[PDB]
Amino acid sequence: HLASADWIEEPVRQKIALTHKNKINKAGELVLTSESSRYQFRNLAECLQKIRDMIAEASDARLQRLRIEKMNRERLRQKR
Amino acid sequence: ERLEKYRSFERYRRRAEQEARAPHWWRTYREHFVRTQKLLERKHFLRELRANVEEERAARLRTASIPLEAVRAEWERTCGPYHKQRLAEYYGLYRDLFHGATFVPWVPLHVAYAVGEEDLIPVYHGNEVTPTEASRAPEVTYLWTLLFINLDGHLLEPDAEYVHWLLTNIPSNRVAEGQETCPYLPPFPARGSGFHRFAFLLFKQDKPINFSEDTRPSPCYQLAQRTFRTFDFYKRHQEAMTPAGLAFFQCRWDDSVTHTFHQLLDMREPVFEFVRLRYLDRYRDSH
Amino acid sequence: KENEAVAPEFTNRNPRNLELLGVARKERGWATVWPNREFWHRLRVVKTQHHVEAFVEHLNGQVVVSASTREWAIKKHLYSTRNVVACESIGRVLAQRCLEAGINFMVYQPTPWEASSDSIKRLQNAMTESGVMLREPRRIY
Repeated sequence: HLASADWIEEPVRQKIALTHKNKINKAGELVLTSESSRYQFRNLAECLQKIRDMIAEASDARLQRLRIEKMNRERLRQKR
Repeated sequence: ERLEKYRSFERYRRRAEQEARAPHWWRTYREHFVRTQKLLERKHFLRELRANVEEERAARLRTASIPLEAVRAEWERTCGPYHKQRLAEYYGLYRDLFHGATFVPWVPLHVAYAVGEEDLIPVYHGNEVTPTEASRAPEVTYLWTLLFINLDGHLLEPDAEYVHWLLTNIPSNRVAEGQETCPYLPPFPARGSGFHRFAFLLFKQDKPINFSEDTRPSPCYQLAQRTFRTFDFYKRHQEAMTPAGLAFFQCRWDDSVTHTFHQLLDMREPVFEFVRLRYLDRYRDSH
Repeated sequence: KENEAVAPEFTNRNPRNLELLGVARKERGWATVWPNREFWHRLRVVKTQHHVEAFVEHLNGQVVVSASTREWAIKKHLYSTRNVVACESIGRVLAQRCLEAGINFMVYQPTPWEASSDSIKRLQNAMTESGVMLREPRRIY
C-alpha cells in the first residue's frame, strides 16, 4: 500500500503515486511484476531493484476541456 | 495547357476524395477498410429582397445580420424531418431498435427535461444531458403511443433494453391521458461505459389498442421485468404502429446514478472499463 | 438482495460511445498524403458561384451537420447568398445546426488562400463564439 506505507516519506509517496498511478491496484496497493528470468529470486531481485530506482527517482488541460465542452453543451442546450 | 489543372488544391482533394469513394481497380483505403406555385411566390419575395436598397447597403457595409430563431423555425418545416432521420440513423437507433428498418420521421417531435418549474432542459438529437438532469420525467411536445428506451443502458444482455416510461393510447397531443404502462425511472447508466443513447419513439396509432401485455406494475423497481425488445414488441404492433417522431440524447455517469442504483433500484452500482549450467545452459542464451 | 447481482462486462452499443469518451480510434494512416487524418469530424466549406455551403463530415464520410445557403429558411432572411456576411451567417447557422446535432468538436483545415479570406475568418469567428470548437479532442490511448 503506497499511501498508507509510512516508511516512504510523504513527498516521495505522492511523486511515486503520480508517476506510477497506473500500477496502483483498486485496493490502493502498488503492484509491480517483471518475471524477466527463470529464477524466482532474480525475478524478486528485479522487483527489488525497481523499488530502489522508484524510491531514488521520486526523491490541468483535461479539466479545461471539460469546461469548454460543458460550456458548448449549455449553449448547445437551447431548444426550449 | 491540354491537361486540365484545378485552380485550387482542395478541388483536387475533394475530387480525389470523391474518386476514392467509388471503387477502383487500383487499391484504395475504402476497399480494405470498407408546390411549384409556392416556389414562384417565394421567388417574388426574393426579388423584392434583392431590390431593397437597405439590404444592399448593409452588404457593402458588411454590417448585415440574420435572426437565427426565424431561420430555425422555417428550416424545421421545410426539410427538418429529413435531417432528423440522418441523426437517428447515424447513431444506430434504427439498426438497434427496428433491426435495420428505416423510417423517415414526419411528426417534429421535441422533448425537454423540466428543471423544476423555471426552465426545462432541451433534448436534442444526439444531445448531452446528465443523469442528474434526468431525475424527472421530460416534457414532450409535438391516437398515439409514446415509448422510452435506453438502447445501451442494459447491464447484462446486449440485445435487451429497459423502458423508462411507456404511454399508450395517447389522444392527439395531450400526454396526461396516456395509460402509464411503465412508471418513470431515472436513468441508470453504468460507470465507465461512456455515453448511453436513449431514444424516444412516437408511433402513429390507427386504432386504440389496449397493451395489457405491456402494462407494468406502478411503481416497478425490478430490472428483470423492465427488460424488453423493441423489435418483437414493434412487430407485435407493427400493423397499427408506424413511427413518425424521434428524440434522443446521450448521458454519462453522474452522482445521481449512484442514487438511482441504490435508493430505488436497490442494487450495487455497476462499474466497467475497457481493457486494451548443463541443464540451464540449454534454457539460457549461453550454450 | 437479489437485485445486487451485476454482470461482469457491459454491452455498450453506441457508435459514438468511444468517440465521445475519446477512446475511439483516429485515422493514423495516409502518412504519404497531406493533411493529417487524426480527426473524428471535419468542417468542409464549399463556396459555389452563387451559394456558400459548409458541412461537417465524420471519418465514415457521412455528413452529420450540413449548412447551405440554398436552404429556404436562411436565404429568405439572407440578402445575397455570396457575401462575407453570408459566410458569417452560414457559420452561425452551421453552428446552430451543430447545436442541433449535438456535435461540439470538429477539425477545420483551411487552405492558405481560404484561411486568408476575411469571410472564412469571420465564419470561424461565428463558430468560436457559438462554441463550436475548430480543434477536436486528442484520442485516448
